[PDB]
Amino acid sequence: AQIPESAKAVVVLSPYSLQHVFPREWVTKSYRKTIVERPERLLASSMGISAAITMYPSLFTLKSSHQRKGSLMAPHVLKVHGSSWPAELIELCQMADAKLLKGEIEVPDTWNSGDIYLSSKTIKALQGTIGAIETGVDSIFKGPSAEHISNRAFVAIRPPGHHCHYGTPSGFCLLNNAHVAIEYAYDTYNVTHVVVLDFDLHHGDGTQDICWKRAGFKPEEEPEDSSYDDFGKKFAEFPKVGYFSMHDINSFPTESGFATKENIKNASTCIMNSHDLNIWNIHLSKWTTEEEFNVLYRTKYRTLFAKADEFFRSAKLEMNQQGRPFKGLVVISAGFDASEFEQTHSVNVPTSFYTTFTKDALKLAQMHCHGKVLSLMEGGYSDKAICSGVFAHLIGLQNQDWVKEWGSEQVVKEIVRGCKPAWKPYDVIRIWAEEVIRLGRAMIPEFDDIIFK
Amino acid sequence: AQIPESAKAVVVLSPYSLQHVFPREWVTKSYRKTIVERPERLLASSMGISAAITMYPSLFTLKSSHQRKGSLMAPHVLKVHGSSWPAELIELCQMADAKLLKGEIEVPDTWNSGDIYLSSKTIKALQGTIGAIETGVDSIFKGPSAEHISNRAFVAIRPPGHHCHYGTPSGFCLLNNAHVAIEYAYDTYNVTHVVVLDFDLHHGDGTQDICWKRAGFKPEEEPEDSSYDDFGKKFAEFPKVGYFSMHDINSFPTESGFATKENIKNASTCIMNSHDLNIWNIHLSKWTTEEEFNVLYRTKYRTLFAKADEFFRSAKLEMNQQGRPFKGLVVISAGFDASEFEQTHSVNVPTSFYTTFTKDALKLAQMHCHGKVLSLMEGGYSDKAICSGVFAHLIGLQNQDWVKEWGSEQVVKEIVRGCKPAWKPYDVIRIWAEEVIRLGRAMIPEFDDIIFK
Ligand SMILES: [Zn+2]
Ligand SMILES: [Zn+2]
Repeated sequence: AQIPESAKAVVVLSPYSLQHVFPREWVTKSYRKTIVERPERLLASSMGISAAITMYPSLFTLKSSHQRKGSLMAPHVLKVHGSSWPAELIELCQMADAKLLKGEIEVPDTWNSGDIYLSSKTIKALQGTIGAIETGVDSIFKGPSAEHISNRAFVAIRPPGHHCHYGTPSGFCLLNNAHVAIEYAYDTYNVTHVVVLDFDLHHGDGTQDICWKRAGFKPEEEPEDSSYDDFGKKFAEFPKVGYFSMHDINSFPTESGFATKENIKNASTCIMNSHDLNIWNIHLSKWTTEEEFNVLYRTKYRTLFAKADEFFRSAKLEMNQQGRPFKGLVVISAGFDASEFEQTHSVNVPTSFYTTFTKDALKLAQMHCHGKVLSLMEGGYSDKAICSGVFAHLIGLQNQDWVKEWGSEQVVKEIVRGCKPAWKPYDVIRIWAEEVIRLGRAMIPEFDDIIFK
Repeated sequence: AQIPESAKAVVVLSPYSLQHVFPREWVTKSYRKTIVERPERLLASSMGISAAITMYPSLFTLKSSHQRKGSLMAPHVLKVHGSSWPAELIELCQMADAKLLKGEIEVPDTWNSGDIYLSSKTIKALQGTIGAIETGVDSIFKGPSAEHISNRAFVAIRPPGHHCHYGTPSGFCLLNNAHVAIEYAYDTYNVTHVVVLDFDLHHGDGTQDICWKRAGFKPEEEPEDSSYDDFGKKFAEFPKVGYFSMHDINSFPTESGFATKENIKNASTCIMNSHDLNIWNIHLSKWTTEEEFNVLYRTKYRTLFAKADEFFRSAKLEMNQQGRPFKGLVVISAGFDASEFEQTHSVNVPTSFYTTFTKDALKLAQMHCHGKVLSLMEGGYSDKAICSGVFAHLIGLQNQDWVKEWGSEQVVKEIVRGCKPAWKPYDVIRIWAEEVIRLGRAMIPEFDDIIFK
């Protein structure tokens, strides 16, 4: 060829993730549309993937995890979540169907049944999602020949992870995908230091909660143990994780009017290199003009990369002063619900932001991680936000330039037509869009069983 | 004259604050020197005051609160602390002496007896401190003729306030001086919006805790009430307070190795204009050269003024959109324990920082508060740190330039000689220093009863 395979970014498809679906068949079909975390999100993410590959056919490699599974008992789950939550999750799923045919809510009465659901199919879905995560990590670390190994991967998985706490699910998240990826990468490839860059509209309170666990502080779920000193702390183990988020402080999990002291505090935490914590949270600002947003980016949002840069410089020093091998990774919590295209707080981001942000993540990974970048899909709910966001994210993951018209309402509207389950075709923008739609709808054959029929 | 009295900054002396003294007479005289919060701090603060007045005899006015008292039942205490803590404080003081002559600790067994003390004399001391605070506020707001009213005051009070929570004392603080000043200024002069700028080495966890109370969130001390919604929130009332701190995140109340999740979170909180909160916490950085510290100041510490500027601009908008009168105040929590001269974590500040910081506070108050600035003494414990810090702080409070040699080890060492209770005199620096010492030792006559004898 000309472009070598190692120079391409890997896109990991997760066919088992399609199986997790809202199950309560006795609700209004209008309430049913209120449920935004659904299998159709993967069809929209495939449209974004298709768009990137159509613009740049030589820059991406599609990889399906197919039937590869990870165990809910695997060490990269147990060491992230303990053994009590995984076993309770499996129990709930195994009793769900029986409850659900009696018109009963399938989750515990202490949970917000409106923001979390499960069924017996959820187990296979999560096992497959773990498989797809392992595939992503393997794609960028595995092999005898470092030169023949890709550096960047995007993993199109659901349900999302960043709201799942150490021992408690919430916000449609049953498992913290990012910390599972991190633990697998540490166990399998000796990755020692990871930064998580989270540009979802929502605070990743679950990802951050588990950062506190990794610092050695006792989780709220766990019964107090003599393992912890009088301050509820013990030794912080590898891998070391730094969490860097930009999000709307007036949205979930701290929606204006519906917010607790404790969640407001976590969503506002800024601390580096102290008490075994590395956590930085920044809040989205309103803007109107293109130049207003650029000022916000250059003066406010870009500082996430500065803090993450400090994290890696400090880590290299501690490792070399101690005679230990350093190995970094940049993880992106790629959520697209802050997009201008997300369904209707006026703090949004323009579609181009996803290209810009990802390009700056590339610079960070080149300087400290030998270019290793792992992006995992998080939130993002309308067809338009997911499709346009994945598209610009992938364009930036391969260090290409965004063209403003690529994210125009006209173009995104034509692509999204292909998400309707019974889409039939019908001028330049239409011809290109139907080329994108044909590939996107074919990309996972299971779309047909789960959606088109 | 030439310089009008209104152009001078007011220095408020608090003779009753001398009476609060560590009382447990059965300890080692070495342990006794471990107790840093002591009446002698006011003698050192008088040396700094004396130094500023000797350099600039026309720029300051000394004012003693003399025997003016505020009540521990006054509204500007009850509305800051509730009625339960004030009454419990008075009870403890009234039972202390009887306990103390039996060799008993006078505070409750659930408190850290090592970081908090009281005696029967503490009540009069606190009443007088409140009186001195009222004097400071009155000095810059009271009178028929706005043109004939000073804009700036420094209040030399102890014990400090910034560690006192809503309902719980700690860190040698029995009363939150800053929020008492704020409430008095709101009750008496209709001050609606206050920024607190805190450059003490330690996080002002008490001042910040009370900011949460003012936002309408339930304090941990208070029993849950139907006054609060399901999120523990109710309506936020005037005055609106914003808290802006730079401090060492590895020092008390979050000392490295001895720190709780909850205190680490509060000491790292950054949030503006949301959930009725305005809180910004920044962490001191190590430096070695003069130019290293200047970079830290210009790129990290100065942002406190930017955030406080945003606070006032937002406040003016909300008030004018609602037809309400805005009136601002800048309060400085002036603690000097971050000084290079404080007794031995290597994050320090050069003496000149206190001039620079205060000058930037002047600019903020000129733009938004008609120049109104109220500085209240907080921490700072060695004779050298308090004397040099107050000196440079006062030099900056009157917008003068610091001269590096003014804070040289030679000069500060000569002044501090005058703090020894039996000081006798003995060349240019010595002559100037003894002029400073004579005035400083005479400034409060009660020094003689409490210290010199
Ligand atoms: Zn989300
Ligand atoms: Zn202090």
